[PDB]
Amino acid sequence: RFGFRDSPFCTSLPRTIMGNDVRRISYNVFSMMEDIDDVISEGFILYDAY
Amino acid sequence: ANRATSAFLDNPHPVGVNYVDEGSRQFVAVAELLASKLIDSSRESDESNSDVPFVQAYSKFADDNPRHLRVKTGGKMANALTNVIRSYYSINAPAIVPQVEIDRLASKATVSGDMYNSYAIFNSVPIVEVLSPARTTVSIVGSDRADVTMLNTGAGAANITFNFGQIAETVILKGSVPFQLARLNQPMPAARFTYKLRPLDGPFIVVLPVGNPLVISATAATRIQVPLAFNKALVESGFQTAMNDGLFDIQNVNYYSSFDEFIISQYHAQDGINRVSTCVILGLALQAYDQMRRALPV
Amino acid sequence: DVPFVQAYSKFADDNPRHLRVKTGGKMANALTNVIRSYYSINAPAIVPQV
Amino acid sequence: YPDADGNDVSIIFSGAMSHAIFTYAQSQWNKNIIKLDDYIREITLTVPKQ
Amino acid sequence: MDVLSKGSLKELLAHLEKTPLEEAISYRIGTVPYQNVLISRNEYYNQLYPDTTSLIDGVSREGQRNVNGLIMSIISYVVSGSGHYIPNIGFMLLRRSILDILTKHDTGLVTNNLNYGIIARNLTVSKMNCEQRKRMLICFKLLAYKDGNQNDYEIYLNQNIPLKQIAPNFIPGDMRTVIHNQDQLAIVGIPAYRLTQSTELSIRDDNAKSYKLGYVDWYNSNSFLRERSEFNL
Repeated sequence: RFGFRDSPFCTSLPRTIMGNDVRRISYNVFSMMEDIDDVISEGFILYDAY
Repeated sequence: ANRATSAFLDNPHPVGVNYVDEGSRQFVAVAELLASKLIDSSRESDESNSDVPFVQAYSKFADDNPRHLRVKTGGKMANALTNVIRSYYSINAPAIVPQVEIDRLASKATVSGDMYNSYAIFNSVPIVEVLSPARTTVSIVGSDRADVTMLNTGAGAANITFNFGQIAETVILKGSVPFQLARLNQPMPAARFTYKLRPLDGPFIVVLPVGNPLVISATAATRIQVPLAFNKALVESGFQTAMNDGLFDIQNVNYYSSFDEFIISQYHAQDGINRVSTCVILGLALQAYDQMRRALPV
Repeated sequence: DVPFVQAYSKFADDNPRHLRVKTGGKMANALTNVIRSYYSINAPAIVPQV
Repeated sequence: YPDADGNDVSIIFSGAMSHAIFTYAQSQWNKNIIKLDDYIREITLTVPKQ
Repeated sequence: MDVLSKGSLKELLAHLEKTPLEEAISYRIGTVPYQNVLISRNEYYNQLYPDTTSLIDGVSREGQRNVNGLIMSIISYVVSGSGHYIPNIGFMLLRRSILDILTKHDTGLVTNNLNYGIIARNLTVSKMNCEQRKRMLICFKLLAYKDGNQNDYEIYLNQNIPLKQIAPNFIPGDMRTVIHNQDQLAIVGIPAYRLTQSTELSIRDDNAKSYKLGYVDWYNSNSFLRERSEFNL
């Protein structure tokens, strides 16, 4: 709507991307993750935090 | 000769084999704990004249703030809880919930997920077989209280065999009139109203005199290991709610009047101890379903 | 309980807990199932090599 | 000369009792020398679950 | 343990490229599947626990000498972690990669006669979880597109509606589909701390639990032990 280049704003965080539900990880689990490099390749949603 | 069997013991359908691991057990326990807080927070909100306690409970359960113009559905946790309930009932259910979704929902609270910390008493009476000779009619009615009506038309007294299975712990027999009952190869005692029996002690023979019909009322108690959070009143409400919502409407399945009949029938099936563990997790999920849906009707 | 906790942890790779039941852990499960396998060829092999 | 592992074996002329006492002492101390990974596994059992 | 750790389609396909067919075939004689057995689960019950054996358990089982047996051995390795005992396959075939068997004609294997419904029933698809089913459908699509049987794969999915919902969204031979795929296929991963060293009732659940608990130890120590034997080859 605003004409931004590469807008970081979504009307709502998508439930599905490419036909699969987007993975959601709590901030506490993501903090303790040691396989973070494999996770970021696919993409995820961070929640349980402000 | 004639054979009479309880209606609810016939043809138990296979149960699901999914979402029975440790990670999935914790999710069901997490849903039950968070659903209980939803009910309590709604009561607190009504008393305190503030919606703040309910907003926190809904946000934890649904990962989103309540909105006036959006229907309160419970979020993704409600969908996952609904889908696992479908899978537990039958092996033909889809079972489409991802493992990543189940694991993330079990991290919302810390619970053991142990389903053997306590026990519950089930009252369904299992009459596997009643064997009656010729010129006698035997009818079995009821599950929680089984009434067996027998008529002797022939010339002399008849012997009737009762089989209560090998799973039930105790069985109490009460008659309309005093009657004689004894085990196989045992002398008959004097007629009395009430008999207490151990089902593992072989078949029982009942003497049926000619004349007025004799009616026997049977009550049984069976102990099945259940988690500490198990509540039979809430499980029963959830079982009725799930049937009305269509969660159990799958092809080639059997329907029961109560969760009491469901768990006992699966126990008595061949290799029925496999199914009893899955049925307990289903009961806990129905306990979460009842509390969540009562707080958030759809 | 100090001598028993040390030995049980070595045997079962888990710490005894009051709520749970002490049966020997995964080591006990494998040992009992391998015993059945030795006795008869009709008994299955259900313990993975890992 | 080297053994199957990387240890170096010394073959020398020495007394019998000095050999027995020294080598037995080596075995007793060597029983308590463990890899760091095995040490980390032992600690994790003692510490809380998180 | 390595194959079960892959969580994306492009990781899984990369692993199959480097893995020979030998790793998907066991040299242990095993037991015949589809057998009703009584197993001991003393953590829960004093009596023996009824169960049935299957090919997708974590334990090696006897396999048939036909092509159907070799495809079933490959899929069992992907979904369960262990293969089956098929003796004397051949040195040349065993050196080829798993992806070469599934997606290439130079191997010398013919898979046109395979019935996807029969293979699924033999692998007890009814007892497989969502992640296992998605992995199996990936192997079917690769075999179907190699043989020119794209239509048969689609028709087979129409008959099995529950399998259609979880069908992977990738077309073999197109690199764009693999790049943008967002599937989750990790049976075994770094465990959530809530996991305990406790047994499970079923054969499948216990064997899967064993792989999960031993992944952390395998992750730390596999590289050095592999290199200790790999060098000076």
